[PDB]
Amino acid sequence: PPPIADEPLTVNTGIYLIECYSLDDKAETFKVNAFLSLSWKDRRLAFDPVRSGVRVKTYEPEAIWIPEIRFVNVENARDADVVDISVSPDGTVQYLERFSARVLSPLDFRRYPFDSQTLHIYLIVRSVDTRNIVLAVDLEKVGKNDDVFLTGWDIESFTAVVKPANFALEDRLESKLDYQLRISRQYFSYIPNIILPMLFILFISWTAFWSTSYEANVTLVVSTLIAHIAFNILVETNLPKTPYMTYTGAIIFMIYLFYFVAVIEVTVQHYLKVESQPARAASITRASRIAFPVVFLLANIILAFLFFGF
Amino acid sequence: PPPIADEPLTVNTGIYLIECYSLDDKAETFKVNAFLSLSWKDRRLAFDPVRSGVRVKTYEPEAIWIPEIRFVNVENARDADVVDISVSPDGTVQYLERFSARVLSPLDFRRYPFDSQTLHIYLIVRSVDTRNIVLAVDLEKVGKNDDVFLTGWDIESFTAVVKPANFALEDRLESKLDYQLRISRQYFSYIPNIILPMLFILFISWTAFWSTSYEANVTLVVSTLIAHIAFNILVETNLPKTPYMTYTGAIIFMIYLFYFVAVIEVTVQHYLKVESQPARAASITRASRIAFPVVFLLANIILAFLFFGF
Amino acid sequence: PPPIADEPLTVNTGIYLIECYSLDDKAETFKVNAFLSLSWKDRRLAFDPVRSGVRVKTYEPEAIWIPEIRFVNVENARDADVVDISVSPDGTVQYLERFSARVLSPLDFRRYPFDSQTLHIYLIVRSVDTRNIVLAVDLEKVGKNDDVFLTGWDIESFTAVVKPANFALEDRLESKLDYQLRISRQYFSYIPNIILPMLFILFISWTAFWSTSYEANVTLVVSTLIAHIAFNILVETNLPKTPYMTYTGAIIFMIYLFYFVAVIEVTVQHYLKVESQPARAASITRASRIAFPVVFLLANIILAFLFFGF
Amino acid sequence: PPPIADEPLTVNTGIYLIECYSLDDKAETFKVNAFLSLSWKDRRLAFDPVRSGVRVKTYEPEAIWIPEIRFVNVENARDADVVDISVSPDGTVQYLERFSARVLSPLDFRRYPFDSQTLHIYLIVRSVDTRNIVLAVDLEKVGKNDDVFLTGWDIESFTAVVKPANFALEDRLESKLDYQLRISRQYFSYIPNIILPMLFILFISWTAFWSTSYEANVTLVVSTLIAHIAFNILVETNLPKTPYMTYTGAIIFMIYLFYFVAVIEVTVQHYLKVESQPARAASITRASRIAFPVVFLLANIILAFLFFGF
Amino acid sequence: PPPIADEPLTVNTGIYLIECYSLDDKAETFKVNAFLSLSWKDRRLAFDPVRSGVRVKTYEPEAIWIPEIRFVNVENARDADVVDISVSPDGTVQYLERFSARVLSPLDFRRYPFDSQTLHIYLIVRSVDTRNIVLAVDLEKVGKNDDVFLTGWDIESFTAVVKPANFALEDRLESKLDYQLRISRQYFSYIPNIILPMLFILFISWTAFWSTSYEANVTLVVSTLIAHIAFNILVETNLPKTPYMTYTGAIIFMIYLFYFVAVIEVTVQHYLKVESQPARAASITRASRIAFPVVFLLANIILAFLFFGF
Repeated sequence: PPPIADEPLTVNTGIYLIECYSLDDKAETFKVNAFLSLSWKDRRLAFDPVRSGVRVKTYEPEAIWIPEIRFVNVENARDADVVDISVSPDGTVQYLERFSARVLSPLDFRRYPFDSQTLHIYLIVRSVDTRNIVLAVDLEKVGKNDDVFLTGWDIESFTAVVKPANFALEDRLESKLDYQLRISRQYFSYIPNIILPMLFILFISWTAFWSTSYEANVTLVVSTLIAHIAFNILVETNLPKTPYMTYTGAIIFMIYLFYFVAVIEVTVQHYLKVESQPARAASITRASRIAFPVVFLLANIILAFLFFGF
Repeated sequence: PPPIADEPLTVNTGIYLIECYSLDDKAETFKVNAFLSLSWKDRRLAFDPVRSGVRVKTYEPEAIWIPEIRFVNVENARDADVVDISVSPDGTVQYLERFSARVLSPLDFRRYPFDSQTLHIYLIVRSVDTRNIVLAVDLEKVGKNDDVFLTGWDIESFTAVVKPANFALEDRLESKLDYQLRISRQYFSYIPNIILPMLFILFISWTAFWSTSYEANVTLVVSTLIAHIAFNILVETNLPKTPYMTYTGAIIFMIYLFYFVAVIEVTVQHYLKVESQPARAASITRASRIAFPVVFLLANIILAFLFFGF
Repeated sequence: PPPIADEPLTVNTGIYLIECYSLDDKAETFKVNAFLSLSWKDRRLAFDPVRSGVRVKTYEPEAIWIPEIRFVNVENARDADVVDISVSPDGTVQYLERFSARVLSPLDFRRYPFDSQTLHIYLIVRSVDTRNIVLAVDLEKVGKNDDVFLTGWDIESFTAVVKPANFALEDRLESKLDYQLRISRQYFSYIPNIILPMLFILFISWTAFWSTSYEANVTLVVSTLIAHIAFNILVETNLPKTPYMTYTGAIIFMIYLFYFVAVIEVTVQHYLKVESQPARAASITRASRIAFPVVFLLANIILAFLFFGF
Repeated sequence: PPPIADEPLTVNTGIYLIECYSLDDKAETFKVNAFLSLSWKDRRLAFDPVRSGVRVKTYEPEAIWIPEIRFVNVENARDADVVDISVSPDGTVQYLERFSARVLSPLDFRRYPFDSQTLHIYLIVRSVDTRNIVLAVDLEKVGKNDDVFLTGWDIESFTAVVKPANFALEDRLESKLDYQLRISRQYFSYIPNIILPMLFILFISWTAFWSTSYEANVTLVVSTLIAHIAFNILVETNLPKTPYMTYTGAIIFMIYLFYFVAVIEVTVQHYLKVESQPARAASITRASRIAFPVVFLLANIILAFLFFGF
Repeated sequence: PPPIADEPLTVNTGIYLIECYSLDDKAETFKVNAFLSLSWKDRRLAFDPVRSGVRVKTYEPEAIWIPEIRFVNVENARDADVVDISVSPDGTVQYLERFSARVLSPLDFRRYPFDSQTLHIYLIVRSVDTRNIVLAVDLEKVGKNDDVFLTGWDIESFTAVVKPANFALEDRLESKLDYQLRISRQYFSYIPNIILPMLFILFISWTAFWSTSYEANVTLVVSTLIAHIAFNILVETNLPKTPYMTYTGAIIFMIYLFYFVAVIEVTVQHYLKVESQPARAASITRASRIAFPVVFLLANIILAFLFFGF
């Protein structure tokens, strides 16, 4: 039984995150638990403050007409429990539920360990005989407890784009709002646990430039090549199959090359030292010790700049 | 209370994907969240436009007769929430729910990293005293937001096969529709992460054709053989037990052979160099360096052609 | 309100699988989604075909007495949605639900990669003042779509044991039916992915019978011993802790022995070649090259026969 | 509306396991699915056998007063479906539900691979104006189908401790019953898969007592030390963080010592053989070959006895 | 229908844990199952003890006004079942539910294997026309069975902060209570399983200070470096991505350095022993054997003190 009116019924929205959690990098989802604030005028139930009852009248949801606000990007329907409906004399309604959804918002892994993200909760509403348009009220959208968790991320700001998006979808017009949760990753645990060890074993790897024993040089270079696949797989595991190239994706693949030519060199510093001309072998081996740790530190700047600097 | 009529009641369908996600290669499933559009004529509730009310009349689902449309290939029942029922004067109904199912459609891993797929949502409807036949209406089936995700895949087109399939199943006739979602995989992340490294360690492996030390030649060939099991298992892990042979399945097994004979050669370039006739050893070792990287590049064409070229 | 009668009320059953899936080897379960067909005579609602209505009368489940059929081997209760109840004039009821359960049926991993299985869905019904006995009607039990999936298995035949099992259980008699789903595994992907590689690395392993360098002989035999634990664990992982011995369980343990004595030999072809009598060392080493690949191929027949041949 | 009476209302209980499953070692839980039998006298509904109806009268649960029996050790509430309520003339009620809970009972991993366990389902009932006391009736508690699964365990006996435990808890008295499920583990698959291989690689490890090449002696002893961490982690993984010491916990740590001194010896059988006095080196190396496999077999008895023998 | 009164309605709370379990370190959650005790005065239902009925009157929840107590830090809504409502003559209510939630409380991994924690359950209540304030009653909050499990932790004490926290949140005042569960970890299983083995392989690692063979010195130092990544990953796995530095996080990274310079030394005790001046090589090698095991034991004190001592 919708509210008879002369024009577009405006419904004022507002979210208040109470709990964030389980941001699943692989899945590209996260779980929220917040307040939802709705508010419209339905003069059909204005009420003679003096003639009866008191200041405001409480209603069971079954009694009044209430606008269906569905979330757009959600897995299964949202999971809500109604907190208070309060009707004011002029015919103004004050709705308040407490929901918990798992929301589906893409991420940009282009700077993976150093990335920043911007999550979206959507909210549309479908119209009938009267057009409905949503809109943000900011005192009910300061939504964010001073206790919002989200392990592994720093939460920067929850806000909404005031102007809504009004498609026509299936011979009826809908109205959509944008709620943005801005977060940056907490990279750090990434250093002592992935970054440094990935370098350490790369340095060791090419300690075999101050060595002459092919045996201890393949035992050296190959054993590290393995420990680095150990890392490649570890990282390529808590990460989805992007169709672009990650930052940690490149410097992990670049490092596959500094193993290939490393193994080239040690193999050539050999079919050149069995060939009776070590004049050259321990001439190449000498350059390696310099061209390697430079071309690395040099390409890492090229790569680093390519991603963040640009 | 079904709609008394002279013939087969036709119910016009239409899906509109709003959200795709969680295509589980192992499981052979995916999760959809879309609009469902139904529409039939039930003259039993034609309504005297002028004598009362307005243009259309809204009903609660409890009030009218509504056709049960069940999905065929789904795990547990579909998970729906009703959006609007609108009855037009002639006795025409306009149904619209918003469901979320996890659908079960097979995939063809024959070209695994370079495969294309075609997912199915099915929709049957069981008849009673009057036969029901379904059918697609295409303005309600343009179903696909310009935001449909599906990580790891490019979505090519959502459509339906207009003619339905009319079995008789259990002393009553049913009618089935085919909705097709065409996708191709985003192979790429497969290259820097699986393909190239699988080659790199294969090349290194047979660097021991320019080497004479059995010790550094088994330390060479065997350590790579291991790093390749590391890859075999990684890949054979995000993939179900097909009864056919994958593409990546072959070139991963072919590569097991280029390790076996590699280890054969180095073992024969030895019980032939301890046997006082290295005339032959460093005669075989010489061919290897050519027959190997050719027979590979050559069989890879044979294999590649066998799968895609045919 | 049960159906007053002179004798055992017979209820005719029939299952029709629509979807099979998620056979969990570890868990020993699988998920089905089928039709359930019930049918009994309840003369209490015979109906004067001519005096009113039509051929058959449809009822809401709340209206009639319906027999509770529970599944015996299920995790939580079954998950059903009712499709049509049709009462015929003589007082005959025609029930039809569509359920989805996850069923719990043991498997026999005695021939693991080459096993055949026989799954069970059970169905009992508890009696009250009148005894209930179930029984199979085969036109409603041809249950199996021509599209039944079950990744990794070939489905051989769905059927039911016509005679039911009538216990007395808790001062009331119950009646149980046996529905059998016969499947054999699709072994294959097991070959290029587990079987062959397990052999390959075993052959390589004992390439060190044509080698004299303890160092390259321990680097040889030990590195493969490792790659085989890689396989042992991979396999012992998608498999439950049977109290019997798997086929792949034996030939994976037998192969642990052909590594132990391999390492024995190479260690004895040494404290016998440092002991100034290689007359014997390269006398033992010679036999190895024959006794090994024979005792293997020979025990594999003994083992293979022991399991399948018997 | 409780049953007015002169004294403690006695409610006769009885469980009948129908399905056991998913005993989660890590979690310390298991999932049951059984019958629950309640039975009390509520004279308030004695009923004149002759004056009306028949032998017994069936009731919907809404109609009579029924005692709330809650399980004590359960995760979320139990999950029940009511099977039959039967009231006898004297005013005796016969309740029967079929529930499925996941129960939380500790285990004793002190003999891990050879342990025996004793699971508990608890059952309390809270009193009001009349005291309630529970108690076991054994014909309704022979609860255990001849088909109870529980993969990996042998089920020894389901029983109940007849005397209940009557606390006063929160200004009201409660009554608690003990149902005991006695199981012992099926150790076996533990042998071919963990125990033997853990020994095999330990023997190999100290094959380097009949060897002189430090290189092949560190390649020998260290490569096995690794394969044993492979096992340590595998086992320490399907097991919770006990604050006591497991059996398999000790003999897995003892074995870490027979690697440490192994590596000590081979390192001392070297800074004593480069030290121009091998008189001693191949004097120590000789003892090792005996003190090792004895001190092992000897401590294993000490340890084995310490755990089981005591 | 709230209780008309002159002032802030006080509602007396009290929790009684019955079951603790599934403290998920990674997730930062735990699962509780306890009693909830509420109690307020609602004179509106005072009752003439003598004129009718008895001492106290039992009510169904539908009948009286009951205050909604929601938990603040919970995933989805709490999961409750009502145990008894008892109204006393003065108009005093006695509520008692039994709930099960999974609670979300942060942890402090700063001393990881030796940490102590303090979990929180929160409880707010929203006011309407009359202000509500909560408060703890301690005879109903002795909440903790003498059987509370929580595998892996010692439970120290369950208590509540008597003074509540009274925000104004969304044009209405709320009142919040603090329930604290104090636990310390059971570190131990951490020693035989992680700590000791991490040291053992570190000692072995630098056994190559009494060795001269680069080959057996890289085979020595590198093979252990690997076994330590085995441990790094094992530990970094049952632990969330803290933005601070764990204790076990440091001494696991410090140990990465005692591998780096270890590998430095052995590589320099070589390009100094091939350069014809071993005067220095076996001069450095000599210091190593002392500076290493001292700088370790020394920094471990610095680190240990830094974390616990401060």
